[PDB]
Amino acid sequence: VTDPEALLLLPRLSIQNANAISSPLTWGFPSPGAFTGFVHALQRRVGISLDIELDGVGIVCHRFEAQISQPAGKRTKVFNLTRNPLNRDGSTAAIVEEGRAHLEVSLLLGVHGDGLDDHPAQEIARQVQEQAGAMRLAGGSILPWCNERFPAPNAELLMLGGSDEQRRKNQRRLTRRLLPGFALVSREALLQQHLETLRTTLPEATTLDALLDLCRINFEPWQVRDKPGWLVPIPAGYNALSPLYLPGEVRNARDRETPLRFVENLFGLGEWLSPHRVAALSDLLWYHHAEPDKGLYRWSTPRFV
Amino acid sequence: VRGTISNRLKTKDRDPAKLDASIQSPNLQTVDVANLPSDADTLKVRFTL
Amino acid sequence: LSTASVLAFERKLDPSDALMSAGAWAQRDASQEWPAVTVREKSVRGTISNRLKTKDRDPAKLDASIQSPNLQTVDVANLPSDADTLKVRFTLRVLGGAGTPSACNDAAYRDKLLQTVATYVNDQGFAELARRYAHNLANARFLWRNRVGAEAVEVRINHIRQGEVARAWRFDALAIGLRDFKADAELDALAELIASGLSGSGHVLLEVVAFARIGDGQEVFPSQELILDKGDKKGQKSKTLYSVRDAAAIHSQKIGNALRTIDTWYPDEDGLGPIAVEPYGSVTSQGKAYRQPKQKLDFYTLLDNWVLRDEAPAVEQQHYVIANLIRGGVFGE
Amino acid sequence: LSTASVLAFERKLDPSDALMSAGAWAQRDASQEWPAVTVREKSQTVDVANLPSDADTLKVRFTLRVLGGAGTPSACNDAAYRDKLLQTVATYVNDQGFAELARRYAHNLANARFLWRNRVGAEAVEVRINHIRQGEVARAWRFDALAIGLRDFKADAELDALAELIASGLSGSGHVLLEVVAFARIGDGQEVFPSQELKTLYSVRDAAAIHSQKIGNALRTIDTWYPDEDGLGPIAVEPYGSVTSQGKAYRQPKQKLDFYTLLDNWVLRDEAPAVEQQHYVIANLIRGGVFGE
Amino acid sequence: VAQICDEALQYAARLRELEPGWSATPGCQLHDAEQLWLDPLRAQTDETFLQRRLRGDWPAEVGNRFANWLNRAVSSDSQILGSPEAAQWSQELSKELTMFKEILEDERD
RNA sequence: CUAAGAAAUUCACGGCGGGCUUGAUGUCCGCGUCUACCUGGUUCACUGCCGUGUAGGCAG
Repeated sequence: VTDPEALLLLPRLSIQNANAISSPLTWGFPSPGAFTGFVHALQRRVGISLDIELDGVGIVCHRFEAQISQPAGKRTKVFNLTRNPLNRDGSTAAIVEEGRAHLEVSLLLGVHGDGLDDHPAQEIARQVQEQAGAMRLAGGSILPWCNERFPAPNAELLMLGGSDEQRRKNQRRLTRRLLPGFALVSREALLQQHLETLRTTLPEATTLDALLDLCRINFEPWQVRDKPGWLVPIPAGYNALSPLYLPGEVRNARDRETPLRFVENLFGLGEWLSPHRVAALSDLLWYHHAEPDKGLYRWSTPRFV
Repeated sequence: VRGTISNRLKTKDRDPAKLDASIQSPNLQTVDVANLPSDADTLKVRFTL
Repeated sequence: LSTASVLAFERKLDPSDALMSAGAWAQRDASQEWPAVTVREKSVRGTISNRLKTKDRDPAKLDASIQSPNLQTVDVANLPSDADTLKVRFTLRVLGGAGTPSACNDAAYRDKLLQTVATYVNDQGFAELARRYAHNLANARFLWRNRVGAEAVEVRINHIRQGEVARAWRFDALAIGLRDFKADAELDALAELIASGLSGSGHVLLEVVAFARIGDGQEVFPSQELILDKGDKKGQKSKTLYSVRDAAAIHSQKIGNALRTIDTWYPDEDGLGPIAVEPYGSVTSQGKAYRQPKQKLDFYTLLDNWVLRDEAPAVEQQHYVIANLIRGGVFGE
Repeated sequence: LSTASVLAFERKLDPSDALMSAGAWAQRDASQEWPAVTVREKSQTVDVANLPSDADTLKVRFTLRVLGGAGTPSACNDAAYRDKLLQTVATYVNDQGFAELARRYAHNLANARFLWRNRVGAEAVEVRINHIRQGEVARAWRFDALAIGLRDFKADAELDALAELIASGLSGSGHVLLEVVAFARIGDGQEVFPSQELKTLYSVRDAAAIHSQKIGNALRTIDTWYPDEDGLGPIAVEPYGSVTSQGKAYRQPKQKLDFYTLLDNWVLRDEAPAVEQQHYVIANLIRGGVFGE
Repeated sequence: VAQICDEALQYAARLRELEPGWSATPGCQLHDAEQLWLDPLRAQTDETFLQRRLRGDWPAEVGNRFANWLNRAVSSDSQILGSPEAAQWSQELSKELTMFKEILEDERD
């Protein structure tokens, strides 16, 4: 929530074999909670020898080539899978279905901390790239860079110093470094607008998540409902149900020094604007709030509209 | 050809703003025209039936 | 009673494309095989002269106005220095039977229009239209631009029906005023010829040869053809002079509007120079919309009163009505 | 009371192209049928010709007339703005005539500023001018551009006579047609100079010539009113006009030496400027050109 | 209107930059409008005094041509041409043309 | 510290035989395209003897 002093950048992170399931009822894009987890993992393997912190993250999704197929001319789409090794007897395995996709995306990081003037810009940008090049991203690997040679630099700026037109000049540098991308920010505004326009029947949010990503067809007062943007149902965090257990209580945990809670995951609503719609590029960050007692974990996009 | 709006315009909307917006910058287009040469005066039409 | 959906007529006073030739002295008694004025091209350095924004705070425009200029091609049809007479030669025919519609639809509207225009023609003749058309041929108003600053704009209109000449007309366009609706003797003989051609009692072929005396190689200005967004600056983007085969030329619809002034009762001031006859009588040469449909000087109001509603206008308005029933045009809704 | 949309003002003092022909020393009393300049080639391709090894005086041959009638715009839209412009031009016509502009154009026609590079090299730059209303002579004139300076505003009695006859042609009630025949003594075996296209030279029927827009901008060389350093004298007159071979902007919009501020205060606000600014206004309205955005 | 104009600007920027080489050539009549806006960066072997033909080529010809193409294909109300909906649509078309010019006028800078 | 951490779909094949698409037609009228602009370019760090070396007293 602290307003950043820098916008670190990693311009083309081509990833392979990403996890395009993301939820029990979406399938397209890897969840933005994975991206905030990646930024926090960069903060844990960079921001201990630099005295900074990393919270903001941008999403642009240059191209999205999935790995799908449709069966027998139907209008649904099954996932294609991977084989598995054999058992002790060597017959066949219990093949469980998991999706898979291919992406690239840039990350607009945000450096809140004070270690920006104790180091030059290219040094911190270069070592953040050298650490981000060796880290699994959302269940998938990050591809390195070959001899095409052009986006190999990794930019940065300084939000704390500058004028209004100079910040617009840095914005004109950045938004042309991201020309074909499509941003991603979540809307409570439009979703509460749809609650308080469908509110006569029932305030159930699931029927209006289902009735918003839709090519809806109505009658005379052919007609298809329109929209200025391109909308998506994305998971917007976690909605923990259990009382928080002490660390040694739960059997078979990951480690025995941090507590566990059992969770169903929430659902909100996200969209896809070009980066040239909204002006300030501190509006395209995924901070995530958390609270101990209330079992509500959330991946917001604050300060946006 | 530089034209001018000259058909029967519907006089349920006769505003000098849009009329002068027509007449200041009129439509302009390419029209092809067959003519004789300079010396010749006849017109030999030939077909077969 | 109402009009039809589609009315149309034909281009009575149909002119042709001009042939601007030139030559040496005293051969214009028998000017037959003189060379012509072509369309030849030359470069120009475009340094900007267009208007600029007030309070020019930025010296970037001070630099880029001159430091990066433009270079383009403008074609100029100068006469040869050994020649002085812009011989603008063209021809002009008159169909006649003006009120006969080319493609009407409604028979009753056609009946009232036929009898009303025949009432005009055999009541009050085509001599006023003939005198003003012979005046517009007598001067060089068909030359929209080349009349200004001349010695002797010397017209030679001739009448040909079979393969020979008849007589020799010798004029000026400085003794003949630009704006006078007078009545001379030989000009009314040629106007009587135009009256015989127009009213439908025969047929006429008028070729018009104006010896524009402009100078010993002085610049003349034929019409400019258009261009589209598929060509750059180099490649004659700015001006392209209209031409025929190895000669410059003048359009037919342009002369055919600059020979049809009857309308000198537009409301503002006829003393400010006459106009060109159109329905919704407008002059894009000055961009102003005379004969508003707000008023009752709209031609469509005039024709819908002189045919449909049976209320005849002034005689001068009726001269205007048949001026743009004889120029042609699309009509109807 | 506001600005009209498109302003058309045609080119008064409308020039023509400048032919070239070569004659010899002391053989120039019959300068009527001299041999012209043909296009040669030597070894980009530099197809630039030279004068022959016998003839040296380059007869530069061109004419000029005046259209006149600057009181009416060739295209306008408004009625009251046009009445204000007509009464302002009538105020100038009742104020003063064309004497100053004719004498400054005589200063242009006294030196050899119309020859941009052909002036250097010649020995006695003689300007032969006849008087033409038909195909004969009526009055003759001989000049020399070495006894007549380049930058200095001086008007001799002969220059006053020729400028007065030009002004009689200029006033709009009498027509004049005066040509210029100049003698560029370039030499016996030295370069001819036509205009250049976008080498890319220019030529005419069985001869060579020079373009007309260069003469039309050379004869309007009046501008001594740019505030930086007027040790160079007259330069070309346009709104935002300067010389483009140096690279420096003259008649800045930061001062009040622009035509547009003068026109706005001179027509709209009735804040009428002074006499020499009106001379600049009528100079760049008599050069012709487009006006209005 | 402004949403479709901005989406078309972003898609045309992302799609016109496929090849890494293009300059003035035959059939380049779009290059008078899209030589810097609807076109990627050119080659890097010409003379160094050419940064003013693309750095100064703002979105007034290309963006103005896009606004004129939008106003020539799409239109407004013709019998209600004095009402406020056509005025809001004309202001939206002008704002879309100005936004496209401000977004694509820096194709050399 | 990422609905985290893991993954061999392989093997082979004959699409093939046949066919009448057809008859007729009016594109009809009509227009205002214009005022303009410097190449001598800074022309892409240049030609003729006795020395295939950073040497040239030039009708360049």
